[PDB]
Amino acid sequence: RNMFCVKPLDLNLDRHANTALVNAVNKLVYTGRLIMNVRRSWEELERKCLARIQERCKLLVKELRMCLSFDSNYCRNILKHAVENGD
Amino acid sequence: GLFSLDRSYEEVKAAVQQLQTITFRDATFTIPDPVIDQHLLIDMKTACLSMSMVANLASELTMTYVRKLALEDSSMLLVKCQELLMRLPARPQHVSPDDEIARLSALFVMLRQLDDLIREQVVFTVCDVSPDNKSATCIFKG
Repeated sequence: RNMFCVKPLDLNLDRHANTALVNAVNKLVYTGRLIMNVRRSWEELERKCLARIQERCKLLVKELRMCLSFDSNYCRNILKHAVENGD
Repeated sequence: GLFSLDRSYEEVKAAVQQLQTITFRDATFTIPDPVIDQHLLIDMKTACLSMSMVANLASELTMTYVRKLALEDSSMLLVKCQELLMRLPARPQHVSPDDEIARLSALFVMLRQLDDLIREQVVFTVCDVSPDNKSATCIFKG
């Protein structure tokens, strides 16, 4: 839900049960799954933003095209750039 | 020799008196002149080194066997040997046969070192006795 407040605090693994290897594997899989989840959420929001801004650029260029003025052509030229990267 | 270290003169006197007397096959023999020279000092030094290396090499499995057996077995052997010892389920927290065998081999070398202090060299092996026990026929081992 919120990838900025990292809470890696799941340390509760008591030693009496399970062999040491399984304890280590459980800690490792927990950390790995946290990293994977945060990276996945980041990428999904990034691609949503890119898709939405590309759609808006398309619609706004289509609308500004209808008038051929200096201001309108200047705005279309600004929107003409591809926006499929963060940079 | 080992007991002589840091025990009073009279305490060592009493200990030497009691350790002198040996009973073996229903006859009693006494050691003449147990004297702590340098010749026994070398043996004491190697005994201390051998014991310390045994203690450092022995694994927690080796140490804890006695304690674990005492919790679930009872016998004259066990109660006797634990009376000789200090006083104080769950899984073993480290398990590795390869480490255990390497450690056991080194411990075998050390236990040979310690045994050679009391172990005399065999010179004859007996297979006969005259019924009066005056003579025997033996194989020479030298």
